Amino acid sequence: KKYRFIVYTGVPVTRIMAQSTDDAISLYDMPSQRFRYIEDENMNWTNLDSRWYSQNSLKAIPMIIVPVPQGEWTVEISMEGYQPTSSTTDPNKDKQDGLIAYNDDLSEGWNVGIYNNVEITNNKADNTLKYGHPDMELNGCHFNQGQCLERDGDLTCHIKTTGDNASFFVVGPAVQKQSKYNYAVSYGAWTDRMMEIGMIAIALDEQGSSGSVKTERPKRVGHSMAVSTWETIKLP
Amino acid sequence: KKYRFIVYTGVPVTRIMAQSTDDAISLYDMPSQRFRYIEDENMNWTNLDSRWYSQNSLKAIPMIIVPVPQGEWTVEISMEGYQPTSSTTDPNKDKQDGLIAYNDDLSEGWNVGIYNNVEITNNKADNTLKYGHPDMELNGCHFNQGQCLERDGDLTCHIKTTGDNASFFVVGPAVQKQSKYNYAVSYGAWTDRMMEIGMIAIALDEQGSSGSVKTERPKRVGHSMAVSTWETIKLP
Repeated sequence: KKYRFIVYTGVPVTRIMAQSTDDAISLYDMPSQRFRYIEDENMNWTNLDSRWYSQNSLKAIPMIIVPVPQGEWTVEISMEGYQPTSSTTDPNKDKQDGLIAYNDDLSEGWNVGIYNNVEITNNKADNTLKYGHPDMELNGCHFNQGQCLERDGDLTCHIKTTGDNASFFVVGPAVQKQSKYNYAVSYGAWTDRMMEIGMIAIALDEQGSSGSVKTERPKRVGHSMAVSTWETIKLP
Repeated sequence: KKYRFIVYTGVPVTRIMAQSTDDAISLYDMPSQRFRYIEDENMNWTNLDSRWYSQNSLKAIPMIIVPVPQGEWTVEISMEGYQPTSSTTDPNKDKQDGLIAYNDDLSEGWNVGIYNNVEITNNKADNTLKYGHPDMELNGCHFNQGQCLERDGDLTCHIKTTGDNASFFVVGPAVQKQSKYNYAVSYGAWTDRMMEIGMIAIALDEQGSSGSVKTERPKRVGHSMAVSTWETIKLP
């Protein structure tokens, strides 16, 4: 009779290696990601498993594994994709030194799939992008080969668990490794950077019936028209 | 007795004039701001009034006026300041051409004040920043004089209406006009740009007792420790 309502919010990050704006970047294995878990107005931190869904020498797709308690759920997710790169060395430790851009393939974007013991139905995955002006230059590099500064997602789906240890995964747009997407400031030596993946907010509303209201965020402006799909992503 | 819970969310924008990154910018009068109003899972668009709270030769502080229904309210606001610039014309209207940077003055950040027929108590206006790296270059200019890309706020207060048609206002960090903060792409002529002010999310919780789900805004990557401002802003 009383329906559960669970929220996860987090800003996943990962470590990269970058030399010059003319060089491809390398990627560390993804770390576990600190998310805030909220249910019944008790609040705690949790680490969500994350890894590369796929990786090759051109790109890697990030994935985050989200546990689902047994039940039937309406799942609502917002994702604000932006990859600023930042130094790890003083006195410039937390200062943004550039970004890694996305491509403009909205079919390779924010979506969900089955990780364990869930069925995902009635999906609607929306994806948008933000381009750069043809004269804009960041660290000596232009944005005229499809490079996008931001890739946003808005997703709603229906998730039914089929046992214990149930989870779905969220994939993001690909982390591009080729040099045309690398706008991290150039150094003469390979230099580690921290790279944000984006802001992710997840709500699990049991049978869409908890009635729970919360504060919200607006959709970013300047973004393209959305490409939408009902398809989900298959586990590789 | 039903305790109301009201949310406003929007990304205010305003029009500027900019020529080359070596020139200062000019600020037009602020327009009305499109916000979403959310109460009892019922959503509508509304235009909030905005204007420059103050302006001197170097900078201007924006203000946005927020209606408050009769009663007593606990107020929670999150603000994510980022000022990307873009053309007002075709093509490129949706393409980011650059940004206007902030200074690192955390004594001048997001805050609230009385607009009409409210008393504001228990104000705590927290402010953070994110620097650009001195070596980063955007549109021919470096971040080597303390320029900040982002200025975020987290505010709580208590608002009690003391008359009809009550409202408070939100101020933001200073919009800097000097050339060293101008990273909008260079044009040969003075050219109008749209400039975002930032993401604002306001929650009004009647007597703090609606039972809304309390989340917390994820602290964006690389932001400074918060500096608190206690006094509210006074109208001239």
